[PDB]
Amino acid sequence: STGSATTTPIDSLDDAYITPVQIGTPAQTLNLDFDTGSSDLWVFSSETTASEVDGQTIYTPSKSTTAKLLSGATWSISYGDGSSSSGDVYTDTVSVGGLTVTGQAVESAKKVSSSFTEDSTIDGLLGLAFSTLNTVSPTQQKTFFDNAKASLDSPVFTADLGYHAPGTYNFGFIDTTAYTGSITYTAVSTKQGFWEWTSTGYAVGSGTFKSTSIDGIADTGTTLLYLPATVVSAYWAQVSGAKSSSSVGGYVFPCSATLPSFTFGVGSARIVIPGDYIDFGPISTGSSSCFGGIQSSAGIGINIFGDVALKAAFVVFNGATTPTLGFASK
Repeated sequence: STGSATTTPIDSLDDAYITPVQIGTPAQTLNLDFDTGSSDLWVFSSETTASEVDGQTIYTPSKSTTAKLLSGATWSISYGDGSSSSGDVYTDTVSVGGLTVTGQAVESAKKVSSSFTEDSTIDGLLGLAFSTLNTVSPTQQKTFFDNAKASLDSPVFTADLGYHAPGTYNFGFIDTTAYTGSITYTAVSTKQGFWEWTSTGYAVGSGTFKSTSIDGIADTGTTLLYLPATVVSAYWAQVSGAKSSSSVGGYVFPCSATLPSFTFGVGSARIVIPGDYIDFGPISTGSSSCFGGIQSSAGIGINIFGDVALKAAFVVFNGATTPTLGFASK
């Protein structure tokens, strides 16, 4: 089997991407944030505290003839941005782009933190990291990809995120029309439960490539590119007026600037992020200070190849017995 679903930016900045997901019988379609940095499929639901729902579409398990409460199971998750959610668990039928998994754990939110409430466009998350990170207790549950893998034509999914435009998540096949050149594969460590790999270096604009190993995670659920402070300083030093602002929380730059591109290495290959992809717009409405799309990871503990980086590539998440990642230009 295979599946193919379109993923759409939630706003004009590509702050996140939503993909429609069918849950239950008859289908209830929710727009979920596919997140290769976490491993829980959780949804706003009929059980979510009413004051914490503000425009989202909810899953109502009582209207699904295939929903079954997973007795005794609870979940609770916190994300790198400080947001969180928790609740109980059902199993139900879940389909993405024509690919169907029965008995998928659907984690029903009883509580969500304010940033989730405040974002009416995201009805939940669909985790695509490794199932060892799944938070369900006392019986850990598998991700949608893990459950589907055996049935897929090939044990892979691909992320093809658009810049200011829709893109595609495919399951079980590699669309050879969706990228240019060849796909360069690189080793993955699953020791932290992430799609963790080592970039071979970087370049700023037309500058010379610096060969240096940068360990990080391919995380569709993170908006920006978070890299070591040395790398980020080298980038922003090429933008007149750019500075790190403790009050804003990162590098800002004059909105009148033209940003240089940023290149990252994948083995001997190179992925070029155009400068425009690094512009996240005014820090507040009407400001002439703009927020940068490349930020320091120094306070995180891990480097994160988020959407800014991933949307410059066609990305293969290869879930073979030894997982690997593939990157191609497009």
